[PDB]
Amino acid sequence: KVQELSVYEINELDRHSPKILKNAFSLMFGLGDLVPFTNKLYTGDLKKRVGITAGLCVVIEHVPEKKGERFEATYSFYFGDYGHLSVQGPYLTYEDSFLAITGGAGIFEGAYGQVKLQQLVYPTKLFYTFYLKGLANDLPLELTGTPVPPSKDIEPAPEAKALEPSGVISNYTN
Amino acid sequence: KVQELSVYEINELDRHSPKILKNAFSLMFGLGDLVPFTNKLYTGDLKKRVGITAGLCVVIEHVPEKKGERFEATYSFYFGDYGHLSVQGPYLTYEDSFLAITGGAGIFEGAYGQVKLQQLVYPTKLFYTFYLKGLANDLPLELTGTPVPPSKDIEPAPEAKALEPSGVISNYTN
Amino acid sequence: KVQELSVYEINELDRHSPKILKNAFSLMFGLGDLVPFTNKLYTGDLKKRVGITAGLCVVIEHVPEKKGERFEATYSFYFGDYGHLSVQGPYLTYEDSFLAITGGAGIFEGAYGQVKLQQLVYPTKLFYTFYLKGLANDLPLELTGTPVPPSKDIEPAPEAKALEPSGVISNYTN
Ligand SMILES: CCCCC[C@@H]1O[C@@H]1CCCCCCCCCCC(=O)O
Repeated sequence: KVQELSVYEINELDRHSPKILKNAFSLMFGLGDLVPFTNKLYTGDLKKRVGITAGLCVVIEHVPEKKGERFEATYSFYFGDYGHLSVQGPYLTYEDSFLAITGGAGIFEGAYGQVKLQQLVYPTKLFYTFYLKGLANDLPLELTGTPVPPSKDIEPAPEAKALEPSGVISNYTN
Repeated sequence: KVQELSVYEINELDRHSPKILKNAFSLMFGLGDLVPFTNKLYTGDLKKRVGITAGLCVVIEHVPEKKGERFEATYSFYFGDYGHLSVQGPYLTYEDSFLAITGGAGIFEGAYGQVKLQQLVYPTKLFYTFYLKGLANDLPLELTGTPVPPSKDIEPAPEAKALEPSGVISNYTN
Repeated sequence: KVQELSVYEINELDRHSPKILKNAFSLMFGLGDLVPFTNKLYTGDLKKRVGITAGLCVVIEHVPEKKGERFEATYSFYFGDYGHLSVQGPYLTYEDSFLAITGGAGIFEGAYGQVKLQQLVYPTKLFYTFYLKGLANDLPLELTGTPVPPSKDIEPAPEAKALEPSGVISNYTN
């Protein structure tokens, strides 16, 4: 029994993120470089600010033939009063990936399955579709609005950007 | 289905912990700062030493209006030869939170659900209630004694602190 | 319900791994020390390269009485186009341990359970046995060949080491 939940992760450059901790003996990213990060999170339909992403990217290797990096990522997605989802897996700057859903809290207690990561604009816009199993209830309607198809040009609704009650969930994470 | 398990985490300052790696742009905690840690773990009734917590807090932001920090935490709870529980989620220095139970080993194989984290004395005393689903069996009686109600004043039993046989589980983690 | 899967992890010294981030005051490993890593992953029968391991070891304590270290490990095992498995738990340099399976993706979507970690040569050769629950299908035959007897002398098939078509899985992770 799968419930799809899609969200847009956007770096609006106002959270001091990403923070690069440089250790690799390379001008390029390399093993040793650690990247704590936190970006804003919006609903799949771009109408509401829900919260944030928060966690750690561990650089694994630069991939020169793909013109990108492989990170191993451990982080959570915060949904204001509703709770959160946690993930572990590959973040490849150069292609879509699937991460494991390691669990959740709140309405996400019991969550499991995988989530597809699509990078739209490096590094500032990402789109995700969680294929959620194990939820106690149907997801709230304000989170399951039909998603905006992902494109380079997507923007949150101005109400969501401006943090108006119509453009946020209750206690949205910040 | 839900088996509730409570434990006290106590920092007794004898494990080199916390170790603060301070990298942030700020004088206060900020993104970039990392805090590997390990504390002692006692049963919910405070009668027995069970083991340790072990993992990493990733600083996400300072929260000036709440006089405290938001961390993203990834860590495990060790119960001697019984096994361990793993978690991922928010640790807020100023209020309670819930973390995802990401999995378990030993008697905790198959573990899922969420855990409530209550801070009792910052930073040395914390109380957790795991709402455990998925376990193959009823939890052993030595781990499910009636919890001491959480307060600022709790202490582990003097026999547990002193690592006497009556105050430890067999091969308690250290 | 339970499907067993063994793999060999081998550091062939060509991936810049491990990377020791030294922060503890001591010449020996201690809390503060972080070790990003990535090794090669082969089938338990050693006939095929499947992919890699990738993640972070957090040093928890040195254990003088065992002449070794305790790490807390967060990492994934990559199986090419099959997907991946993610884990959280203890790596002890001086004895076998079990880690938690936190989830998977691809064929390993919905994966849970635990994995045994057995060190064969510190730290270049390890042998794993996953006890996998939650999988949609039986594991593919090319991953379930009888394991080579674990020892310090194990080596990948020469076709596997040389990346010949007959010694790799489809789109093996690198
Ligand atoms: C979960 C572990 C899986 C594979 C092991 C991987 O290589 C990583 C092990 C972490 C640390 C071992 C590195 C030891 C190097 C010692 C040199 C520095 C010193 O002796 O203090």
